[PDB]
Amino acid sequence: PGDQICIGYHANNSTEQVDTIMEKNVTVTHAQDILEKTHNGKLCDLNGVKPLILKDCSVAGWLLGNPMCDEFIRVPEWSYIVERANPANDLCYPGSLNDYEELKHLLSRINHFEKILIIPKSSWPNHETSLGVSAACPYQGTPSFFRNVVWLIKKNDAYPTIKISYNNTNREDLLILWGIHHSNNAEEQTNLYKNPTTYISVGTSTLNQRLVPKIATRSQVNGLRGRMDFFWTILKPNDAIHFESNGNFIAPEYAYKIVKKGDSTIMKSGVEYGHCNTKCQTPVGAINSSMPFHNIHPLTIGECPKYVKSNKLVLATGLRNS
Amino acid sequence: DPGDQICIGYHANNSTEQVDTIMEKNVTVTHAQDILEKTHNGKLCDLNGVKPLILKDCSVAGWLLGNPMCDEFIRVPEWSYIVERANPANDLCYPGSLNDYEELKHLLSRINHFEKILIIPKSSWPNHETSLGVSAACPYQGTPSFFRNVVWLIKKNDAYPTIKISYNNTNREDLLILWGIHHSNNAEEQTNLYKNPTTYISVGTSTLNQRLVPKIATRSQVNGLRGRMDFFWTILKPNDAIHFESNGNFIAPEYAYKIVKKGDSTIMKSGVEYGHCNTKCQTPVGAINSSMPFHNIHPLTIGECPKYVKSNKLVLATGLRNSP
Amino acid sequence: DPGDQICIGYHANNSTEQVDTIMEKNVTVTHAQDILEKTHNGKLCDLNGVKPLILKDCSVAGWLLGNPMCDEFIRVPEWSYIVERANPANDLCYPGSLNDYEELKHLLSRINHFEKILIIPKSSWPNHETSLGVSAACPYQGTPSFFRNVVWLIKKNDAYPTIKISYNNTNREDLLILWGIHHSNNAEEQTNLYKNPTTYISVGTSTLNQRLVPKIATRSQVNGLRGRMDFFWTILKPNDAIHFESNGNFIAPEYAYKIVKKGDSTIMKSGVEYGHCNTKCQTPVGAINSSMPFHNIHPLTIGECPKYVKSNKLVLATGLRNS
Amino acid sequence: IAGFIEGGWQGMVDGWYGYHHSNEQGSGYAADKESTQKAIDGVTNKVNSIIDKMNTQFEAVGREFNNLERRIENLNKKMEDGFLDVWTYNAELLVLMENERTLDFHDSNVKNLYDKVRLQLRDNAKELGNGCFEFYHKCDNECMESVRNGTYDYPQYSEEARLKREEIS
Amino acid sequence: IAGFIEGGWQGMVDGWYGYHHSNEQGSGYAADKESTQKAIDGVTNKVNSIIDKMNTQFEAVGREFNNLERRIENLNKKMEDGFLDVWTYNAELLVLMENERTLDFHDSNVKNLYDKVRLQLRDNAKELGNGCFEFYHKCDNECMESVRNGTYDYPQYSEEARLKREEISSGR
Amino acid sequence: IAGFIEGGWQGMVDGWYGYHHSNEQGSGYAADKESTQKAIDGVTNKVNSIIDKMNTQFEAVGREFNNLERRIENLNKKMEDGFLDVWTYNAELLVLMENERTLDFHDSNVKNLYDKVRLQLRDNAKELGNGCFEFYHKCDNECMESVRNGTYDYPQYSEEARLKREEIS
Ligand SMILES: CC(=O)N[C@H]1[C@H](O[C@@H]2[C@@H](O)[C@H](O)O[C@H](CO)[C@@H]2O)O[C@H](CO)[C@@H](O)[C@@H]1O[C@@H]1O[C@H](CO)[C@H](O)[C@H](O[C@]2(C(=O)O)C[C@H](O)[C@@H](NC(C)=O)[C@H]([C@H](O)[C@H](O)CO)O2)[C@H]1O
Ligand SMILES: *[C@@H]1O[C@H](CO)[C@@H](O[C@@H]2O[C@H](CO)[C@@H](O[C@@H]3O[C@H](CO)[C@@H](O)[C@H](O)[C@@H]3O)[C@H](O)[C@H]2NC(C)=O)[C@H](O)[C@H]1NC(C)=O
Ligand SMILES: *[C@@H]1O[C@H](CO)[C@@H](O[C@@H]2O[C@H](CO)[C@@H](O[C@@H]3O[C@H](CO)[C@@H](O)[C@H](O)[C@@H]3O)[C@H](O)[C@H]2NC(C)=O)[C@H](O)[C@H]1NC(C)=O
Ligand SMILES: *[C@@H]1O[C@H](CO)[C@@H](O[C@@H]2O[C@H](CO)[C@@H](O[C@@H]3O[C@H](CO)[C@@H](O)[C@H](O)[C@@H]3O)[C@H](O)[C@H]2NC(C)=O)[C@H](O)[C@H]1NC(C)=O
Ligand SMILES: *[C@@H]1O[C@H](CO)[C@@H](O[C@@H]2O[C@H](CO)[C@@H](O)[C@H](O)[C@H]2NC(C)=O)[C@H](O)[C@H]1NC(C)=O
Ligand SMILES: *[C@@H]1O[C@H](CO)[C@@H](O)[C@H](O)[C@H]1NC(C)=O
Ligand SMILES: *[C@@H]1O[C@H](CO)[C@@H](O)[C@H](O)[C@H]1NC(C)=O
Ligand SMILES: *[C@@H]1O[C@H](CO)[C@@H](O)[C@H](O)[C@H]1NC(C)=O
Ligand SMILES: *[C@@H]1O[C@H](CO)[C@@H](O)[C@H](O)[C@H]1NC(C)=O
Ligand SMILES: *[C@@H]1O[C@H](CO)[C@@H](O)[C@H](O)[C@H]1NC(C)=O
Ligand SMILES: *[C@@H]1O[C@H](CO)[C@@H](O)[C@H](O)[C@H]1NC(C)=O
Repeated sequence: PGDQICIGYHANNSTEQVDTIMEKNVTVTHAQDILEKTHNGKLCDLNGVKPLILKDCSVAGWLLGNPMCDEFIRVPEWSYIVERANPANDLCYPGSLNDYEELKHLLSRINHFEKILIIPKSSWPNHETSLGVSAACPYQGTPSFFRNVVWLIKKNDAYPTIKISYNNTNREDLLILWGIHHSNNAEEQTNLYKNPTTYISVGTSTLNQRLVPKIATRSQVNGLRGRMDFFWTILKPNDAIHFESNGNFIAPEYAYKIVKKGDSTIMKSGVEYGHCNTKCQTPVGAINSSMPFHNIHPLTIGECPKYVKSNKLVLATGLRNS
Repeated sequence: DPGDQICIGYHANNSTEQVDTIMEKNVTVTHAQDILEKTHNGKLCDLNGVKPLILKDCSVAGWLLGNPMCDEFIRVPEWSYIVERANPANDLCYPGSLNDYEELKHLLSRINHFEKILIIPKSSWPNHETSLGVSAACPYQGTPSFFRNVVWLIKKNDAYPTIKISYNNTNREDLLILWGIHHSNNAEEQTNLYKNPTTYISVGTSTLNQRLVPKIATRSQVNGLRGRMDFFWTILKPNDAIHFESNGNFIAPEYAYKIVKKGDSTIMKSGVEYGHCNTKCQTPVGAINSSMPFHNIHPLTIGECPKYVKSNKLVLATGLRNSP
Repeated sequence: DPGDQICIGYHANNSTEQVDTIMEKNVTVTHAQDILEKTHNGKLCDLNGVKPLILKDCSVAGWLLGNPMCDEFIRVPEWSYIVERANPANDLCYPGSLNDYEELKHLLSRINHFEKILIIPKSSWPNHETSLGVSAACPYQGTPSFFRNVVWLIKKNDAYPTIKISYNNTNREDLLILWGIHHSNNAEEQTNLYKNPTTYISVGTSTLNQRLVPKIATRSQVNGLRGRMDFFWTILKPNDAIHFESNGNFIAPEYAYKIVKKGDSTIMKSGVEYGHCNTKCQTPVGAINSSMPFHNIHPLTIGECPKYVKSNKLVLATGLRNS
Repeated sequence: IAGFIEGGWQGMVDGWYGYHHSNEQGSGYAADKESTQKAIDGVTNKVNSIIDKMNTQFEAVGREFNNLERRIENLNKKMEDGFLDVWTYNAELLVLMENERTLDFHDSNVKNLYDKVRLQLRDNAKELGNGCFEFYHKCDNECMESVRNGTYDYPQYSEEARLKREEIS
Repeated sequence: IAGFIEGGWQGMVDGWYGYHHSNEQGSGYAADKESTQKAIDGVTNKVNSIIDKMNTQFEAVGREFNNLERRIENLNKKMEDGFLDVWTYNAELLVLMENERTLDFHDSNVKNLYDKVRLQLRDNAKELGNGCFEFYHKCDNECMESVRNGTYDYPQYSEEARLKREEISSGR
Repeated sequence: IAGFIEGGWQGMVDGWYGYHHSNEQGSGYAADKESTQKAIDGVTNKVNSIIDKMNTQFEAVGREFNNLERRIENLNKKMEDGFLDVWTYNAELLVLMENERTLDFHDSNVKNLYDKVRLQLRDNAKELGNGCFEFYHKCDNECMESVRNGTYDYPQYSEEARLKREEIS
């Protein structure tokens, strides 16, 4: 015989395998993975903005000014916040910070951040401004206190009633923090503030707060049975905050100019910063956003692929191979 | 003489309608059907036959407490959802707050029966002034006034005797009752209005045990007043009694609301006008049909609605491939 | 006419099973397989080998505080989920509340180890009356009684000396501790019980700073009593101490619960009987098998369950067309 | 006059699939009622199934959280955006995949109709390659209907075709 | 006995696809083992994939929100109903699509068996249009087996087939 | 492919589908550029569509609930796990389904290519049963192109092919 013509198709040396609905491990000439499976192992900028990385400080210890915290604010803007596992510098004096979780959520992404002085220590001429010191807040083994806030004490066995106001003339929102000290017993209350029964009144256009100390026996924390409960408010421009107290007042000294344009979350990770940029950040490292799926980590920040519980998503694009 | 022939062919017409496939984009077909809802009538309609409650210039808190600057009708005994504006003009003429406001707004979003009734008439206070509880921050027709559903009790003959009153919900339905406390500015204003320097309000039901004390302090001026009035509410179940006790700063209830609730809804922020229509799916920009399984109009829907998608077109090819 | 023939054909049988396709409805096939779970055993079973805690007609609050209408010999040291009933008949017998109730119920939904222990015996109050705190609101055998796990202290010899007591958690596990405050009706009742017109309760641990004051006001009768009792709780971590100070209206702790938690669960509201069975997915109407990927039984499941769908049948054609 | 190999017939407007006879008595079009109606009932089920299987219930979507409830508001955002991504992705791919099936479903029907006629005629006609058969014998309008309605009698013309098959050079 | 175009065979009780022959030694059925077993493997894998690829974890579903947490309860309601609609729609459509795929899968296998036979026989046999071939020659049981496997010898029977093909077409 | 071609041409490297010929002038491979380009364009669209149609927006996922918000945290956990299961199940099954269709798509193209050649040649060539045709006449390289181009001139060789048929059987 002779003069034949035949119909055939392409084959190559490819060993790539894909899975189908009816058959398993079908070798094909070409394939394509649609699953992101790798991370670079560093924290990067998120859409061109560096994160705020508190090395050994919590948000509360950083905001209130723990004397051990190195509160570098060289970054006036951040896209998210990185906290480590066990921040040594937390609220050194035992107590709490009201609405802490909502406060951390608010500070997660901040467009503009500047610490300013709103009430200097000169504003308290009839109270002691330098004895507000405790061993639970050491500086160099020496008793100290939070730097952004002032613990006022009686002078000349007297604590005259405080009535001060501050008006926001800064054209930006102001984050103001203050606190109340809960003393341990009656004698300690008079040894510090000379007034057995005391109060704190805080008033803004939206805030009407009254605080009274709770004298009670408590367990020692950081060597002290006393407690300090801290509070915060966002002072809008042209609005004023009014303070009135006759004891147990942890008066503000520094505040923070705040401009917030968007929301983020706090990321807990021990990885290092790496001077990179990404659209999707994970606690173990940044990932690319091109693929539609990934399996790296569920705690992502950014525009990310859908997280799936899969180790392989390979699309067959070539012919069957044998 | 020519050979006879029989042929096999298919339909073609002059249709330009196009669909997409997984492997071919921009394919012309003879007929196709859309499954995406993309239109809205641009009106506010009834939802399942029930007209919404539309607050024009008043917020829910002002509407409930009876803000004198809120032009009221109280014609609606039932509604399916509440339409508010983003920034209601009249909310609280005297500055203050309504406790658990968001939960209360959720409670009132859909009401089966609503009727204002008088539970404590002003005759019930023979030893307290009932006509002086009036403010310039709540004007009515150029005259100072106050919230119309509560009474601001004032001392009489330089005396404010202790109030010990009780009301039993002898109606067949739940009762929404509101009351408040007035926060003074200084000691002088405290004794001018009430003559009692240290005051309290005790409120008690079978489920509620509340004690309020005024916070007399210096505050910023809001609506021309440095004082505040914080309001509270409770739902008095039938045959239960609410107990009030106060020696000053008491904003007593006068009118309560007979309320029956079956379903639940939410509050819609929209400025679009009512259109005397009916629908099963309402959006802040207008009502949409629910025939198709998908829509792209708005995410803030109320009713039985298609699934919201971020797509501009979902056409199913029903006819054959065409070459016009 | 017909010669030698060879034919091509396929299997048919007597099956009447029907499946549906995207283009045809009610297609008869030779074999089919349903992937929808539709059957339950109508019993409350163990969840992954752990018995549930079934409170017969009591609630978590009444069970914890020791309502005398609740079995106090309930000895389930470990459970995977708690079964309350729709409306338990034995809540707090004396009217009042339990603070942070819902979070407490979630915390106790699954417990690895649970043991009641005596921390403050009734002999720890030599200058107060410990056996006079009974009420008709909390009857037992018809006559007045009180919550078994807490003590209602009363004045002794027309005197209520100030209480200053602390308990240090010397155990190796967390302690669930409950206490309460009594809101009296009027000044005369306040003096009859506690002799002190102005009273307070202060509770202090490493993380707890509480000060409670009675709200003396007129209230309507609930369970025949116009007073109220508000109960609070804390988790006392090991080697931490709790400090109490009060001069009246104090419902003191007597028994606490050693507690070990290693996972979360939920409270199921059901009246179905226990069945001495086991399952990986429990529903309020019964246990279901978790092999199939879908089920249509009940949405309030606990465990590893198939996805809940609103469907009657999901049957796959695994054979050929029948005719 | 073309067949399926070339393309569609604008002339045939009474069905999806059909014939076009051309004998000495004239020309015309015919439509296969059975395969058109069977295919019509098919895509109609597919359209209805895509639409009717959707389950809808009453829902109220609003923003009901205050300024100190941003974490809970963020949970609502993630939930709503998550269902937006699921529905958008599935709806578009479902349309793409089912449109491909619907068009392929039409190609199979056309080929099956051609193969049905091919089996009926056998060697009594000639395959022209454009989707048409040219008869080796005289096929009148009644002869055309026998092809269309499945009652073509091959032995009636078997000898007439074989003489024309053999003598054609 | 007709073939696949008409319907299935109740006599085929040993496989999914197969053959039916009829010669002077009698009739009988014979199933194609290879295409039946491979089809069974494919359907088995498809059913197992639909079931095994579902991921399930421990979930405790309850109602732990009081009368002043109705907004959060509504959020839980919206989530649960949303997941219900997603699974219900996907499960119904997936079954409908895969059922159509399975039935079309059976049709292709039958046609492939038919086309393998038609290639071997060429003009030695005539297609009846019902799924059967009538031999233009005598095909005994050994000849029938040669068609069932791929060893049919066309030139052996061509002379006999040609003689009988012309008689039928001439009308004899 | 369809029980027809053993398949696999390592020699063919310039296309997915095409031909191999052998005559007096020699032998060689030739890819069918038309079918290959349509398949390549079609498959490329499928991969892009599976990727492009996914909508992704900015989200921040963290653990922002304290020890007395466990009911809220469990609500978030149920939401995350629900979306994890929806995407994992849908992605796994979509890949399995589309991989099946893509491989069936390749088989459909080769079968149609074989049918187009068979439709042209008819009785001028003999089907060998393995995807090859054996010509009954002399087909030079110009003739081979016409088959590949789909424009084979059947009347040109019909008379010569018929003579060669009867000179065999
Ligand atoms: C002043 C002092 O250190 N007292 C010390 C006491 O010391 C006596 C000593 O005076 C006497 O002469 O001889 C005794 C021989 O045993 C004995 O050494 O010993 C007791 C017993 O342990 C100590 O508790 C006590 O130490 C002070 O105790 C305070 C409570 O009673 C409190 O804990 C003090 O710590 C500080 C702190 O560092 O935080 C001290 C700070 O100056 C003070 N700051 C201010 C602004 O007042 C601070 C404050 O009191 C509390 O934080 C309020 O809650 O407490 C601790 O030194
Ligand atoms: C808190 O500080 C802010 C920031 O300065 C104050 O807002 C400003 O207040 C002044 C008067 O206190 C307003 O006066 C304006 O002055 C000019 C010059 O005469 C005139 O053109 C205007 O008509 C006006 O009177 C000024 O508008 C205002 N600025 C803004 C942006 O509101 C605020 O008053 C301070 N609060 C208190 C209680 O003092
Ligand atoms: C608010 O008012 C209602 C209605 O007046 C009060 O409920 C009523 O209470 C009385 C006395 O407790 C009940 O009378 C009793 O009824 C039964 C028959 O059911 C009978 O066995 C007794 O001898 C006795 O007469 C009356 O039925 C009951 N009515 C209703 C409708 O409940 C209620 O107590 C008041 N609330 C408060 C807090 O005071
Ligand atoms: C593929 O089909 C062919 C065609 O039937 C099979 O070959 C044939 O098998 C039969 C049955 O065994 C053989 O007939 C027997 O031969 C012996 C030897 O004379 C005799 O003892 C028996 O009475 C009977 O006639 C037949 O010769 C044989 N033909 C051949 C080999 O050309 C073949 O076995 C089938 N292959 C498979 C793998 O099933
Ligand atoms: C509760 O009691 C334990 C055990 O007695 C106390 O822990 C001991 O504390 C002392 C100092 O007071 C240390 O020297 C011991 O090493 C500790 N022992 C153990 C086993 O931890 C604990 O401080 C007490 N808690 C209080 C007083 O709040
Ligand atoms: C597919 O191949 C991989 C390794 O190449 C192997 O682990 C897996 O078991 C294979 N699948 C099957 C179904 O045999
Ligand atoms: C992301 O993409 C880059 C290039 O765009 C590549 O080098 C890297 O391996 C990818 N994966 C990561 C960073 O996990
Ligand atoms: C065809 O697809 C292209 C892709 O670029 C698009 O621009 C165009 O609008 C589509 N055709 C029509 C008629 O819209
Ligand atoms: C709903 O359907 C009506 C009646 O067919 C139509 O007029 C209207 O445009 C559709 N769309 C709406 C109301 O969005
Ligand atoms: C669960 O499956 C077992 C077999 O594994 C069966 O015996 C039992 O009846 C099933 N129970 C239910 C409730 O479906
Ligand atoms: C089928 O066509 C033939 C030939 O024209 C005709 O005799 C016969 O009546 C037709 N049958 C039907 C049912 O139309």
